[PDB]
Amino acid sequence: MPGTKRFQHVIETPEPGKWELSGYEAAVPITEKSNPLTQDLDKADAENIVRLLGQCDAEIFQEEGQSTYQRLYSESILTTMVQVAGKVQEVLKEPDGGLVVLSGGGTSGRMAFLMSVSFNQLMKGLGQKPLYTYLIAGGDRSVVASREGTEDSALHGIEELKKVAAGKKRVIVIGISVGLSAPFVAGQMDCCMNNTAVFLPVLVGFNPVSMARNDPIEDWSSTFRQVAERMQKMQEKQKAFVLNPAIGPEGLSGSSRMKGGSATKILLETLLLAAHKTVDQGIAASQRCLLEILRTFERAHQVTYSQSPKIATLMKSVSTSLEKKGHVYLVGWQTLGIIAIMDGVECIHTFGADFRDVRGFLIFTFSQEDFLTSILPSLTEIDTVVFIFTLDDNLTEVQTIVEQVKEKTNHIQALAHSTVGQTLPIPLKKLFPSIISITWPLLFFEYEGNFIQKFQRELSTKWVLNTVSTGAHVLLGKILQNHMLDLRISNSKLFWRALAMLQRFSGQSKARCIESLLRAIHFPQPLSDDIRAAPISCHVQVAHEKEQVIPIALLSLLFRCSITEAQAHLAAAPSVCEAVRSALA
Ligand SMILES: CC#C[C@H]1CN(S(=O)(=O)c2ccc(N)nc2)CCN1c1ccc(C(O)(C(F)(F)F)C(F)(F)F)cc1
Ligand SMILES: O=P(O)(O)OC[C@@H](O)[C@@H](O)[C@H](O)[C@@H](O)CO
Repeated sequence: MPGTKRFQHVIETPEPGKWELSGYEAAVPITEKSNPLTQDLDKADAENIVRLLGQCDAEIFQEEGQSTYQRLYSESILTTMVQVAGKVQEVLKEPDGGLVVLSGGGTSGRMAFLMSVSFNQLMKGLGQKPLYTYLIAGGDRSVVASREGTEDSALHGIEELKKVAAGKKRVIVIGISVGLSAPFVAGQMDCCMNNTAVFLPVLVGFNPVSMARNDPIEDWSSTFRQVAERMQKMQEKQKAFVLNPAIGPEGLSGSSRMKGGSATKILLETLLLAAHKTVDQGIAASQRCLLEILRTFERAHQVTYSQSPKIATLMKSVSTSLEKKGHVYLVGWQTLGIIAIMDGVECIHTFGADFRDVRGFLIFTFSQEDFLTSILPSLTEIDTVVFIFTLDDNLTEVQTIVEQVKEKTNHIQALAHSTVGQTLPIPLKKLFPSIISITWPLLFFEYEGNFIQKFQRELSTKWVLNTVSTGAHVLLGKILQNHMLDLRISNSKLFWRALAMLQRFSGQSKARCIESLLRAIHFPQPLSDDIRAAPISCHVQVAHEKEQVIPIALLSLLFRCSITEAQAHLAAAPSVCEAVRSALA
C-alpha cells in the first residue's frame, strides 16, 4: 500500500505491558535506549542530575557480566584495538602514500577533527610529515556548526573520501558512527571494502552489529547493518575491523554527543597513542599498553566528578541565566576553547536553543582585545561566563578578560586544569572564590606536547560542559522523563526517533502515529498517497522548517483530534510542556 515500502521495517507498538515481551525493547539499539538510571531525570535537582550523568558516563568503563554484549574492557575489544594499532603501525613505517582518515557526522565528525589535529601535532613534534586527516558530514564548516541534515547521503560520504584519498597508496579509514547509523559513514566503509588493495576500513560505534541501522538509505543500495556485517566477516582476514563496545544508553536518550562522543576519544586516542608510542620502541602494541591508557582515562572520570558540587552550582547559574533570558559564554584557550564551541553549538539542535544561549569562544575564534571590544559590551547582570584554561595557558591574557568581564557580569565561574603543585597567580584570584580546580597527578609521558595530559583534560572539560549544558536545560522543564520530545526533525534518524516517541508516549498503533506525524509535518496539506509514499527526506526537509511538530502530533493522537484542533489547543495552553504533560496525565 502507499507507504508500506517506507514504514515496513518499523516495529508495531506493543500492547500495554508487553513492551519487553513483544521483544520490542530487545530491538531498540543500545544507543537509542532509555537509560533506567534516568527515568526521572526531569524531576532530579541539579545535584542529582550531576550524579545521574556521572553514573551514566561511568558505564563506559563497566565490564561485561557473565549471555551479554562485549564492552570496552572485554578481551574481544582490546584484541581488536591491538590488531588495529598494528595496522596503523605499518602506515607509520611507510608514510609515503600513507594516510589515516577519521570520519563521522555531527559529533563523531567533531571528535574526528580534534583527534586528527592531536596526532598531527605529535608527528610534527617529532618532525614527521602529518598522516592524519578528518572528514565531517557537510565539509569543514560542519566542525563548529549545527548541521544535522548532512549525514544522510552515502554518495556525499564517498565523494569526501575520494577527495582526501588523492593518489595515496595505503589509506586507513576510521568510520565513526556511534549508532552504527550515519549514511555518510556507511558509503565510505562500503567503498573501502571494494578497494582493499588501498583501503582499510575500521568502523567505530557502540551497538552490536545486530543492532546496526537497517532501514534503506536513499542514495545507496546496502544498509549500515549489511556493511557492518560484511566488515566483520573481513576481520577474520584482518582486512576490516569493527570496534563496537557497548557503553549503555545515554542519560538523555539518543543523545550520542555525550557518552558516544566521549567513548570515541577514549577508544581512539588510546589506540593510536599506543601505536605511535610503541613504534619508536620497536615493540608491538599490547593490551597492557592500551590498558594503561584506558585506566588513566577511567581515573579522569573519577577526578572529574569529585568536583560534583561545583559542577552542580555552575549548572544552576547556567540554568538561571537562561531561565531569565540571558546568555552563557564559554571562554577557553586552545583545544578547550574549541570543545566549548562544540558544546554550545550542539545545544541548538539538541535543545532547540538559540545560538546565543550557550555560545563558545577560542582565544567563534575571537582574539583578546577583539572579545573585549566586540562581545564585552553585550554582557548583563543576569548572564553567566565560564572560563576554561590550564595553568599553562598565558594567564595574563586571562586575568584581563575576567577583570573586565567581572564588572559587567558577576556570575562568572571557572574551569582550570593543573599539574599538582602549580598555584593560581593572584592569591586574590577570587575573581574566582570557588573555582573548579582540576588538579592532575604526575604521569610519565615521553612525547613532547604531553599528549595524554591533553586528552585527559579535553575529556574532562567535555564531561563538564556536556553535563552542565544538558543539565541546565533539563532544569528548565524542557526534557520529558529522559527524552527530548520536542526536537527538530532535521535528518532521517531524528524522523525515526520522533515516530518512536509518538508510539512510546501514546501507546497507539504505528499507522496512527505515522499518520499523525505526517499530518503535523505537512499541514495544511492533507495526506495524499504521494506524501505517504514519499522518501523520508521529503518529510525531513519540510519538518525541518517547523516548530512543535512532535508535540502537535502527539496531542492530535492523545485527544484523538485533528491537527487544526491540536494546534488551537496548544496555542491556548500556557506552554508546550504543560500542554503535553497535562495531556499525558
Ligand atoms: C521508529 C524507530 C526506531 C529506532 C531506530 N531508529 S533508526 O534511525 O532507524 C536507527 C538508528 C540507529 C540504529 N542503530 N538503528 C536504527 C532510531 C530511533 N529508534 C528508537 C528510538 C527511541 C525509542 C524509544 O522507544 C525508547 F524508549 F526506546 F527510547 C522511545 F521512543 F521512547 F524513545 C525507540 C526506537
Ligand atoms: O555518530 P552517529 O550515531 O552517526 O550520530 C551522528 C550525529 O547524528 C550525532 O553526533 C548528533 O549530531 C548528535 O547531536 C547526537 O547528540
